[PDB]
Amino acid sequence: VALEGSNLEKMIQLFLQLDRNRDDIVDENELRQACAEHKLPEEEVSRWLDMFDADENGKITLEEFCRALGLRTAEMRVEKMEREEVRAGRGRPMPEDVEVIASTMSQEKKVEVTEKFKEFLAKTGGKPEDMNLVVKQLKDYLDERHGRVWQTLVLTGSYWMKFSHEPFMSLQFKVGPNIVLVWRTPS
Amino acid sequence: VALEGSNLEKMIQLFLQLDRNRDDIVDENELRQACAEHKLPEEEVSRWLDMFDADENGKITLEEFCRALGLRTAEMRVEKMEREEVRAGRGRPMPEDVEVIASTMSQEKKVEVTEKFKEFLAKTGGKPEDMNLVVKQLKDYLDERHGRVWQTLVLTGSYWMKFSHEPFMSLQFKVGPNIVLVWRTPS
Repeated sequence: VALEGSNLEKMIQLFLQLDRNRDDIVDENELRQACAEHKLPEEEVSRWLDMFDADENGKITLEEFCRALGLRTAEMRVEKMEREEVRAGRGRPMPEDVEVIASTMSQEKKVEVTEKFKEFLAKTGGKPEDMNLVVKQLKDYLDERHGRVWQTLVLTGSYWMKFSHEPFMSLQFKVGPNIVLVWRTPS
Repeated sequence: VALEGSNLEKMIQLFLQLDRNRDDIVDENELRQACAEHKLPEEEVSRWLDMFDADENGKITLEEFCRALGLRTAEMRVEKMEREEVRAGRGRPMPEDVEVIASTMSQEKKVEVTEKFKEFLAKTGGKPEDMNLVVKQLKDYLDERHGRVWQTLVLTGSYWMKFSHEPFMSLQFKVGPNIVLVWRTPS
């Protein structure tokens, strides 16, 4: 069923769907064909394929794929399973009063981030002077548990945003009057 | 005139001010002296200064400095020129109605960015259905003319932010009811 995100994220999702835990190896041609059948630009995919060092059989290991794209293989193993989980029917609710605006995160990670924001907010009382502390605590949690470096914002009122982030690392949500925007970038 | 920004940004500004020869050569002892005069902490300066492969003649070239620090050499050449203009009393005024909240951008880039936001906004009518297009135009302009990748936000209301940006590449400003946040992250 449906597949979502930027072109690079869709290629990564398709690689993870073809990948099998037993060997973590994906056929280059099968990856290209799946990208074609999901309408990705031909030039872009061919340019990505040239970045991957395939073996003599034309197979890309998950490690080589992540290395070439600046991804963390251990993290992509977890993403693979957390996405399979929801496709298999084992989805979870979001925590109470969480409204997701947009996201590229796996569902488990969405629960993790929104529950930590609610926990940090509950300890400070949610006044504007306490919001700097909440933002710093949420950024610290994200930087440590999910790698550096995270852009972290809380705002009230209306907003419009065009932004760039590492694959699957972005989430925009609302709890009451607070809008929370988090995403990861390199370094 | 006064240094601004992070310790790393201040050390880079000092490097560019010291670089006053045709070969882009800076004397490492002179750089340390400037950092000491500007009360930059020794622990951080020493960590950065060890990232450079000084020639054993105690000299660092702009190119070596930029490579060790993850800066684009051509951008730093232009940054030096723009900052010196301001030091010389020859900077541009900010355009009408622009209130700068925080920035480590050079003055000429601050003028260009806030000017471009006003022009993109003036060609739409300023309505909320049109602001997604304003933000997209600004981000695309910045990505192309000043390198990838730019984060771009327009907001009405209040905000709290912890974020990370490349040296000199961040600007927050207000024009009328709109607060505009822009900054660049790697890649």
